[PDB]
Amino acid sequence: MNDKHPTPDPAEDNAFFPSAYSLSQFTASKSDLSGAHYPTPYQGGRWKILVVGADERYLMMDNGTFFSTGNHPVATLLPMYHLDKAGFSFDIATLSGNPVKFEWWAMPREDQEVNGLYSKYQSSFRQPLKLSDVIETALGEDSDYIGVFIPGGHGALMGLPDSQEVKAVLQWAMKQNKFIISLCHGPAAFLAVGDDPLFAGYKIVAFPDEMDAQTPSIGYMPGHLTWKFGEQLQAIGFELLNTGISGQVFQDRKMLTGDSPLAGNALGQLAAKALLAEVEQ
Repeated sequence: MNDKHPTPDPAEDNAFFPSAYSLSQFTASKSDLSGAHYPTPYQGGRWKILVVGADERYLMMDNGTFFSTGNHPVATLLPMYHLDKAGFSFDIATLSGNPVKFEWWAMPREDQEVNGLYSKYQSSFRQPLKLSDVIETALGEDSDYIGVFIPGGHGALMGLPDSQEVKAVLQWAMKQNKFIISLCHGPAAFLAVGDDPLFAGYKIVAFPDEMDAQTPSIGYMPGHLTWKFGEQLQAIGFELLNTGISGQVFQDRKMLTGDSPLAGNALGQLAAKALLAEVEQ
């Protein structure tokens, strides 16, 4: 619990889990999952939510090391928990169709409810749909998706930020006025729109670029990020509301964002209310 050295990841050459010290600062055995009780669920049985997960665990640092990352299970499973409880189902997809990669070192191992939720969706995480197939026949005007979920963790920084398929999903989302839900580094995916000013003026919270700049000092990552998603989002007309993290969330129209994995629970409450209130419109 003292060591600040990146912990070697045995499965991959020159790849590192977060240091023992960082892990003891940024992870816990149980989540702060709460308030996930909705007396008036959605029972319509139509509306699903599209989950776009990270297919890659190893993120290339500026110093040549791999950060052993993925989707952060708290940023992922907690919003999914509230929405599952609120009545909604999920399809899970990655860009390649390869298994969704979690930061299992951030999993709360003593959390029955979260462990429960993961297990309910484990077959889908372990063998997800391929996004290109989802995009073919599952979107359009007649889509059964009421929203898109793009979970966080640094794993979101790979593939998603310039996938032309994430682009099609975001354009669909906006065109059909659907919910877009994301947190932490998830919003890096909104960069897939390229030079489409689709998002101009939108207000979001996200993980601060500045925090990413400091966490390698406690060995959380084995190097620094090769680029800064916050400023680049800023460059496409996004207003970033937050310089720090408090696990807060914000909704601008149908854009729902959380500042960090800590925003996990809150995002779930915010999204649940928004979606429940709209299938009762």
